[PDB]
Parts: sequence; C-alpha cells; structure tokens
Amino acid sequence: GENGRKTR
Amino acid sequence: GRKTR
Amino acid sequence: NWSVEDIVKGINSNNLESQLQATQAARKLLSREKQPPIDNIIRAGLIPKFVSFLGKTDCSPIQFESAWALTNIASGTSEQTKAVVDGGAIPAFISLLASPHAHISEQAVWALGNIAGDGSAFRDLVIKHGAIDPLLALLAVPDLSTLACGYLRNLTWTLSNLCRNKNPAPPLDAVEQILPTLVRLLHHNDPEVLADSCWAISYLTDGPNERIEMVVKKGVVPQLVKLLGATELPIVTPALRAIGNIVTGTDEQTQKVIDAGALAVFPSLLTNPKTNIQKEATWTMSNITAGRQDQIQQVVNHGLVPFLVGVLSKADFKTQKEAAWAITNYTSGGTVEQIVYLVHCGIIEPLMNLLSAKDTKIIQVILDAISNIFQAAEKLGETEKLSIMIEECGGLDKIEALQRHENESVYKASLNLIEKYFS
Repeated sequence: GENGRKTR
Repeated sequence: GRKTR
Repeated sequence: NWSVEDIVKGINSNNLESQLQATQAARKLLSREKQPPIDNIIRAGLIPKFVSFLGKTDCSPIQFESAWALTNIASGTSEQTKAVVDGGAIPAFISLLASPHAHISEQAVWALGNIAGDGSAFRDLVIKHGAIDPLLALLAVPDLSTLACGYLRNLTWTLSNLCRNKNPAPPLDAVEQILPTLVRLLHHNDPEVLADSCWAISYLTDGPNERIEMVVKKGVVPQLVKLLGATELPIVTPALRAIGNIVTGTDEQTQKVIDAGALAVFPSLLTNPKTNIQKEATWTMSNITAGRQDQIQQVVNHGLVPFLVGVLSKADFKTQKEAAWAITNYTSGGTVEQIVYLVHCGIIEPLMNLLSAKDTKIIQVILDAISNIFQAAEKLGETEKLSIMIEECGGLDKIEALQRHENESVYKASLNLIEKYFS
C-alpha cells in the first residue's frame, strides 16, 4: 500500500 | 531529454 | 460504548485502573468504522493524558491502550496528527520501541509511521528524535522469517514512510542508514513486505541522479526487475515506478536497468489491462529512447517498437501522450537506420491520427518527431516518398489545419514542413 496513514 | 515525473 | 464525557471522568479520576478502563473505552470509540470521534476526543484535552500513560512502564495494558488510541488519532488529518505531536508523543513512542511486549512495540512503530507519513517536516522530526536506530534494532535478526508476519509488515510500512515526501528529500545519512535493511525487506518472501519495500525504493529514486545512485549502488535493480514480473499488481506498480525513476538518471544508470533484463517484461507491460501500468511503462520507454543509440538498439532488438506503435494506435490518451514522447525521443537520438525501421513498423499513420487531439502539447511533440523523420529522409534522399505517406493516410490535411492554430510553436512547426516537404 501507498497510503500515508493507517487506522487500526 | 529525460522526462522526470 | 462510552460517551466522551464518561471517558473524561474516568481519566480525570486519578485511579489507575479507572483510567485504564476509560482509555480502553476511548480506544474502542476511535476504532469505529463510521466516523470515529477524533475531534471530540481532541477537544476534551485527552491527548496529553494519553501521552503520559505511554510512560507507565508498570501498567503495560494502559501503555497499549493509549498507544492504540493515539495511533488512530494520528491516522487522521494533518491537524489531528499535529495534535498528537504537539502532545509530546514522538519521544514517548520512540521509548516504547524498546518494550518487551511485542504488541506494544508494534503499536509504537505504527504510530511513528502515521506521524512520519504526514509530510517531510514530521518525517524529519521523527528522525531528529532518533527513531531510526531503535526501529532498525527490531529487525537485527539473521533471518527475517523468524519475525511475526504482522510485526514485519508494520516495520516495513513505517520505514517506508521515513523514505517518502520530497521537498525536502529525507536526510542523506538517514537514507544511508536505512538502505541496507530496506534491501533485506526487498528480498523477503511476503507480498505486502515486497510492495512497501518497492514503494520506499521508488521514493528514494524519485530524486536527482545522486539519489538514484545510492539505490543502484546497493544492487537492487535485478531484484526490482524480478518483482517487475510478479503477478501481484500491488508489487508491479511500485517496482515499475522505481524502474521508471532510475531511467530518468544517467545513461549508465539506465544501462543497469537494461542489463538486468527489464526490456523483456515490457511486451506485457505495454499491453497491461491496468491503464496506469501502460502509462508508466510507456513513460519508462520514453526515458529509455532518450538514451544512447546502443540503448535504442536494445529497444529495437527486444521487439518493443511494434508495441510502441500499438500503444500509439490504441490506448488511454495519457498513455498515447507518453508514446508520442517516446517516438520523439527515439527519432531525436536514433540513427537513420533506426528511424527507417520505425517507419517500417507503421509509426506514421497513428502519429498522423493523433494530430486531431485538442491537447496542444502532444501536437508539438508529434510535429517534432515528423521533423526528425524528415531529417533522416533528407539524408537518404527519400524526402518525397515520406511526404506521400503522410499525404495518403490523411496527415497532410491535418498539418494544414495546424497552420491556423493559436499556439505559436505549432504555428511555425506546421508551415516549416509545408514549405520544405510539400510545397
């Protein structure tokens, strides 16, 4: 993935 | 020339 | 499911177990799918208390719950991530990297990844607080396969965010320190680790030639070419981006890509059903056809010229623009024999057909290629045989129209060939 932030 | 992108 | 008011009451109770249950309730609120009340928890002033709980080494449950709660806040907008940083969370999370509990250390890695992912400023601030050394120490094992799968994926993703966001690029010594570990991850057998390692390499190669050289010197090009032929699109996309960045460098750096066998993958890349893969593969080709004549010859020998003809004839318009750039670079630096081979593959008619596009730039690019082909025609003496080809496929009454165009580059770049090769 190339996403800046992940939520958990 | 080179196209940077 | 608690209200924010009840969470504030429990955290303000100065009862550690009450604060733990209130923090866990906050973690569950922030873990909702539908609209986590991040702003409400921020306005309640809970972030400084969450950060304080990160240091409660005797109560590791409350360390874990606050770290998770802060991680979900830092995953939000830039202002929400700023609130986590403004609460002093960066040095607190870096201390948590040394936690003996893997789930707590992993949560700290996750949070630092969200913070560094905001942009170059928070990335560099995470580096200034000294996060790279403890992060790397977590991967200091002889075989990565002994680490937990989710633990390894989170470390790869976080290290990848430390490589992102130019203006400015990451510090040189930081990339220097990171790169050997990143190469280990680029060889790991996990598809998600491979994707994020490829993205990081693509970030590091999105820079001047000096940045590309650091990556190429580590020998990753053969592995990038191998991952270029993977069946997973999440792996091909970053690998092709990294390859495309490297061929924007010097001719010698471009030659390493060719030597690794990258050109043998492009028949399928230039016909890939994913529109963006075709566009990026064609962009990569345009920067290879801008190289030396022996490198253009490699494109010829791999049978890639017919594939450029096909992309120019039928593709998404942005891919056709990259193909026109590839032909213009090809004709600009190629030999007469190479340019003749290009015409024999049928480049003229799809080149003429794209002179109807209302995009002004591609018209200038195409008119440049036609001029270069005519220069090769003058050297052979077939300057008139080519004029008939452009006339037969309808290209002659497309250049006449470009004479009555508003842009002054196509203005003159249309009368020039009318006056020389047709009139």
